[PDB]
Amino acid sequence: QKFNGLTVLPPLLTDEMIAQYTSALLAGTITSGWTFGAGAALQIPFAMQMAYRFNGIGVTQNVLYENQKLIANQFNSAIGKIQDSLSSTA
Amino acid sequence: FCGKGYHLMSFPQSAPHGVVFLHVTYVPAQEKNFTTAPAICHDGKAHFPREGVFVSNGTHWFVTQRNFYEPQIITTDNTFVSGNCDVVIGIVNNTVYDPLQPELD
Amino acid sequence: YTMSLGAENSVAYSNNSIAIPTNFTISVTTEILPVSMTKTSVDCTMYICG
Ligand SMILES: *[C@@H]1O[C@H](CO)[C@@H](O[C@@H]2O[C@H](CO)[C@@H](O)[C@H](O)[C@H]2NC(C)=O)[C@H](O)[C@H]1NC(C)=O
Ligand SMILES: *[C@@H]1O[C@H](CO)[C@@H](O[C@@H]2O[C@H](CO)[C@@H](O)[C@H](O)[C@H]2NC(C)=O)[C@H](O)[C@H]1NC(C)=O
Ligand SMILES: *[C@@H]1O[C@H](CO)[C@@H](O[C@@H]2O[C@H](CO)[C@@H](O)[C@H](O)[C@H]2NC(C)=O)[C@H](O)[C@H]1NC(C)=O
Ligand SMILES: *[C@@H]1O[C@H](CO)[C@@H](O[C@@H]2O[C@H](CO)[C@@H](O)[C@H](O)[C@H]2NC(C)=O)[C@H](O)[C@H]1NC(C)=O
Ligand SMILES: *[C@@H]1O[C@H](CO)[C@@H](O[C@@H]2O[C@H](CO)[C@@H](O)[C@H](O)[C@H]2NC(C)=O)[C@H](O)[C@H]1NC(C)=O
Repeated sequence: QKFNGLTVLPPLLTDEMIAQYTSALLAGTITSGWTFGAGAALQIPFAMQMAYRFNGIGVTQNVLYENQKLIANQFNSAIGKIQDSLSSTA
Repeated sequence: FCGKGYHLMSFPQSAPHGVVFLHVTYVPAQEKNFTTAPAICHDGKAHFPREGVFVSNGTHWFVTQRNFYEPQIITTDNTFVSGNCDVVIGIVNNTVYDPLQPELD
Repeated sequence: YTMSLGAENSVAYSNNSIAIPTNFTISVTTEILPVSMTKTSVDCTMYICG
């Protein structure tokens, strides 16, 4: 452990401070997307942002709007699957 | 990767044991409040924007590029049409100008 | 003192409201990188014995 001339110095950034950076980060990219990472944040409704990102890959914007319900469902059931993979898999 | 913002250009400069680069980038500023709508309903058809987003100034509707405010009339040749009016949540009732029709008179 | 992480401003998110830039500023940032060191050399025998 540490008993004869050895020690460990504490980190500068505590756990709650890092979790405050990561909360600010993913609370930005929901409200403003890539924008907030260039200049001032710009509030854009989320669904419009996702539709744009679809255009960014090469699928016509209307695809997102027509299928919005299925997309949201798949997203949610995927987050829950990750939650359980981590909650059980050693 | 090469300076904050949207990379536009760069120039290298020398240094005794290194290289210093000047990265010239574009940064937006002075942004306003607009109301939006995913798509428009006109005569039963959904009119999605091509390059940009439909934005409302309270009492009028336009279409503009997402990088810089430049309003234009929502017309048949800047918006594509697909599906029906009642399908996507969030449409608004508006009109679309058809440049051809003034020519038939 | 306890360090501050920065300003605390919340974005007025809505589901029918967008913010759009109406101007722009080009800015020239700088970046610095080393790419070399002094090409040193030492004579091992002279160093030890001379
Ligand atoms: C968009 O409109 C809102 C309100 O119409 C503007 O409002 C303020 O932003 C601050 C930022 O924290 C909030 O605390 C206020 O509640 C907002 N509303 C007020 C003061 O009435 C906002 O600035 C506008 N944004 C753009 C980019 O135009
Ligand atoms: C929204 O935009 C429209 C179009 O620019 C504005 O209507 C104009 O108002 C000016 C000021 O009186 C008139 O000179 C123009 O003739 C109008 N446009 C036309 C040709 O219809 C409207 O006032 C704006 N309103 C808001 C709240 O932004
Ligand atoms: C965006 O959000 C607003 C407010 O949360 C939603 O407005 C609610 O919509 C229901 C159904 O039409 C109304 O009964 C409520 O009165 C509305 N609330 C307010 C405060 O106006 C709106 O439906 C959401 N979706 C949009 C605008 O597409
Ligand atoms: C968009 O326009 C349509 C057409 O007028 C609206 O549907 C009408 O709604 C009124 C009010 O209940 C009815 O009296 C009419 O019978 C409807 N017309 C048809 C042909 O269905 C619709 O409500 C409008 N929607 C918006 C958001 O403006
Ligand atoms: C964008 O911001 C720049 C920053 O100043 C604005 O520039 C000035 O505009 C005023 C208008 O009266 C001129 O008198 C000044 O000479 C401009 N400054 C410079 C650097 O020459 C510019 O006007 C803004 N954009 C718009 C559309 O107003």
